[PDB]
Amino acid sequence: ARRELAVAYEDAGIDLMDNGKFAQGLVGAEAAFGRYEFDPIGFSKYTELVPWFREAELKHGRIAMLAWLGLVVPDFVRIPGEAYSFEAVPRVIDAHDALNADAGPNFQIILFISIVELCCAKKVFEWNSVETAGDYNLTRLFPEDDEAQKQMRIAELKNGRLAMIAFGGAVTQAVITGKPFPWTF
Amino acid sequence: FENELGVQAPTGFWDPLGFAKDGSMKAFKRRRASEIKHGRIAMLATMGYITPELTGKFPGLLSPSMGLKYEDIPNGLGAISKVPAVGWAQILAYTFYCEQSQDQSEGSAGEAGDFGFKVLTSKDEEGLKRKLNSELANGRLAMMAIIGMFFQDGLTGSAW
Amino acid sequence: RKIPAGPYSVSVEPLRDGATNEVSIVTPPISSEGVQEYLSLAPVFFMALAIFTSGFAIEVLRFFPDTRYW
Amino acid sequence: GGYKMSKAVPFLPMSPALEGYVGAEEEGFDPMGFSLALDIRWLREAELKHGRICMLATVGWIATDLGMRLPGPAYQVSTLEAHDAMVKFGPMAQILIWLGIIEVFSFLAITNMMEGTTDRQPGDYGLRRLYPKDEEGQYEMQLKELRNGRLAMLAFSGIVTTAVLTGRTWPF
Amino acid sequence: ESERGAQPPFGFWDPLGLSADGDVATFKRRRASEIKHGRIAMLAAMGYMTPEITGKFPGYLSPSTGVKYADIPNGLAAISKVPVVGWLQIFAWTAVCELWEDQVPGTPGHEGEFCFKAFKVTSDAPETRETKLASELANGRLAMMAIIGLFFQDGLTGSAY
Ligand code: CLA
Ligand SMILES: CC(=O)O[C@H]1CC(C)(C)C(=C=C/C(C)=C/C=C/C(C)=C/C=C/C=C(C)/C=C/C=C(C)/C=C/[C@@]23O[C@]2(C)C[C@@H](O)CC3(C)C)[C@](C)(O)C1
Ligand code: KC1
Ligand code: KC1
Ligand SMILES: CC1=C(C#C/C(C)=C/C=C/C(C)=C/C=C/C=C(C)/C=C/C=C(C)/C=C/[C@@]23O[C@]2(C)C[C@@H](O)CC3(C)C)C(C)(C)C[C@H](O)C1
Repeated sequence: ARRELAVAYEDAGIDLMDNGKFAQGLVGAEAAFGRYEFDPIGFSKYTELVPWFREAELKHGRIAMLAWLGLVVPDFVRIPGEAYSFEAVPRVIDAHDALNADAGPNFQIILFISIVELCCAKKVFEWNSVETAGDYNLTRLFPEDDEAQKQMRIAELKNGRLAMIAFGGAVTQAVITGKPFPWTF
Repeated sequence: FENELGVQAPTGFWDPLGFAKDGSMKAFKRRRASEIKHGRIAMLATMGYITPELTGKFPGLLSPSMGLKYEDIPNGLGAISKVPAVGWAQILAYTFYCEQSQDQSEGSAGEAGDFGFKVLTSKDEEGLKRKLNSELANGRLAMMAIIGMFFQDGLTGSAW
Repeated sequence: RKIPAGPYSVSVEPLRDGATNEVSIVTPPISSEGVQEYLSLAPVFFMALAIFTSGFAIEVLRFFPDTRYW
Repeated sequence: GGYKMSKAVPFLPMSPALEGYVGAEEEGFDPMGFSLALDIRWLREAELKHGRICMLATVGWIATDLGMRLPGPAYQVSTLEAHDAMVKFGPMAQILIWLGIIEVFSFLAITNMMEGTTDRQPGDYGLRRLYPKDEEGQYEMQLKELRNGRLAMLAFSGIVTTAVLTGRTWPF
Repeated sequence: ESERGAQPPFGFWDPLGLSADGDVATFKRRRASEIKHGRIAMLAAMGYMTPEITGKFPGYLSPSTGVKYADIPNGLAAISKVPVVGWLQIFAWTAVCELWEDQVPGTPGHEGEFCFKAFKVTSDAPETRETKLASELANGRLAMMAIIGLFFQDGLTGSAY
């Protein structure tokens, strides 16, 4: 029951009531043994911004997944071009402070991210509910039924959280070590 | 879930995993569209890999300014970096048009390989069942072959 | 207008239901007749007259420096 | 069921200010919702003025960098320094004066369409000429104008940026 | 539509490639296109034969720049040497000829009916009208093939003839 976004937006806005569930019935607790309704601090008690929290978590997990993949892969293969060669930028963490500025690439990526995020800012502020959350209508290969949708949502959430933590210890493991994909000493 | 093409004498339903869970009408729609299009691309790429050797490579210029006589560039890896980027752009633009002239979303004729090309039809004698099973099986073989020659090229360094 | 908002407000009433796809143009609803009336004010009209006179004197002084033709 | 979505941005409902306009029934691309905060008539006027200006500017750059030059010794300057040599020469101020007259009358058009003194459509100035009589033909022609204008806006932006970066003619 | 047009050789309705399956709008569009093409071809072939038969290149095309009527080669070499705004003004006169009145479907311009009126077939005789327009169409087609062949001859040989 994905509730196609056109009819899903009918219940958008900042919901003022409380569903009585965990964080507004969001998929994601869904642990191995039972449900890990984590929320120790209590941000989910702030029920009206629970969809905001889900949107933030999904965006962070997606950016993470991409970033972990994008500091794992370049340590093996680089983009054709002298500025990206293994000799011009010896390490992947150097790639940030290697192009920047007037070299072009990183500034272009920042510019396009800014454009695509400004264009999708109307999705976060307004047109954001419990069900929509991170739904940017890129479903396509989103399986039908209902439990399959829950399984794919929890897969996305677990992979995103795992990638956030992994990227954290990865940029950390590379600054203190300066090594390829296995960032052990 | 068997009758809509893809079934032939060597094996009717070959899927240990992937579609293992069965059902999933939309999932099979997208998977069948992917299989058909992948088979078409693999057929074209295999033919473009055999033509430079079975047939004389194009004696023209490809890039008249840069003199790309079609023989200096190889067949396989490297030719991606050898064909000019301003020509790869037009190749990808033809791909872009052929994948955006008609729809390809769920419920559309696009997720069937139906893009209004026809030509190699039959007389509508329901032997188009045979022709479309040929589509699927021939594309499966062509894709096994296309990645096989991909590897062959990469591991041997050059075309073979 | 139960929510206290100032006079001449382009703000929609903040007491709305679930997110509304509505058009709320934030630009002043000015009027061409009103703008012409405002530019005809005694302060505006007479300051414009003073600016025109001063600039005319400036140009006369520039193209005819000093009183050479006295 | 409701909330007609943007065919361009499929996760944002189409702005109701876009209804009845040329580019809404097929694209409806207003993700930032400018039409929700700004008058859509003014936005369409700005878009069409920009598109026409850029469509003239693109071919002007093409001509100037292809050797198409007026018969004058002062006119033998490259496109990069064209809008310094012509500024000092005078014709830039002359074009400014005439375009200022045209834009004053465009201002009159805008400040008469908003008060209802005319049934003028945003981009309309009365030039029918190559204008279909059938309404569908009119809509398709307006869509062609808009798409060409947007394409030439982007094209001229790229042309000027690349020419300033790498001084070349146009194919680069 | 087999009874429309000219068909001077008679019994020569030629869809060949089955171009017109039957649609009045598309046929009228192509008829306007063909009549305009024929007029252009006849005018161009005249402006191509005239510089050779009667040379008659008196004076400078550009008194300021120095472009002389007698220095522009006849044929395709003309579009590098006819002055810049000279070509601009030729284009502008074509624009005047095509934009003075309406050529949109539903108007006389879509049928080729223009404001020239330099033959004035005298409506009391609406039979020489068909002859005049049929001759115009056939001559336009003949000069069409002629002018494209002349351009190809210019390209291949290196000069006009
Ligand atoms: C892009 C690849 C692709 C895709 C999407 C499909 C899709 C499909 N095939 Mg199929 N097939 C393919 C390639 C593919 N095929 C090839 C190459 C062969 C030749 C062996 C076959 C042979 C075949 C038979 C004999 C049958 C199907 C059937 C089906 C349908 C049901 C099974 C299913 O949903 O699987 C979903 C798709 C997949 C599980 C493929 C995903 C790829 C997996 C996950 C990894 C594969 C890795 C590969 C082996 C190694 C590549 C090298 C790598 C190491 C770099 C479905 C439409 C059945 C059918 O028609 O039903 C009526 C059927 O009976 N296929
Ligand atoms: C000198 C030297 O030797 O170096 C050589 C090395 C070598 C290897 C020989 C070379 C070669 C040959 C090549 C290029 C061989 C081809 C490699 C390919 C095609 C890689 C793409 C894989 C894409 C996949 C698996 C997509 C998979 C997508 C999947 C599985 C989708 C999976 C889904 O989960 C998703 C996403 C949603 C689910 O709901 C449904 C399912 C379908 C399960 C080189 C590169 O030339 C150079
Ligand atoms: C009728 C329209 C048309 C024209 C008129 C045209 C003309 C030129 N094409 Mg082109 N083309 C298509 C259409 C047209 N091409 C299509 C549908 C495809 C299939 C996708 C295609 C493929 C390629 C490729 C692969 C290359 C290519 C190029 C050139 C080139 C060289 C100029 C130069 O080198 O100076 C010129 C003049 C080569 C390149 O270098 O482009 C700069 C290059 O490699 N084209
Ligand atoms: C009554 C209005 C009128 C005037 C007053 C006028 C005047 C000049 N015309 Mg023009 N003209 C038309 C109208 C007028 N022309 C018309 C209806 C056409 C038919 C398309 C036409 C055609 C051409 C061509 C083909 C050329 C041309 C040019 C010049 C020129 C030289 C300037 C200079 O030498 O500085 C001057 C003074 C020649 C050129 O030299 O431009 C640099 C050039 O090649 N004209
Ligand atoms: C979709 C649509 C249309 C469309 C479209 C199209 C074609 C849209 C395309 C838009 C497009 C093409 C937008 C450009 C982006 C390029 C950017 C931002 C460049 C970045 C470049 C940057 C930031 C520069 C980087 C560097 O300079 C630095 C920083 C210093 C130098 O040392 C190094 C370099 C040079 C690298 C129609 C058909 C027109 C209308 C229709 O209705 C709707």
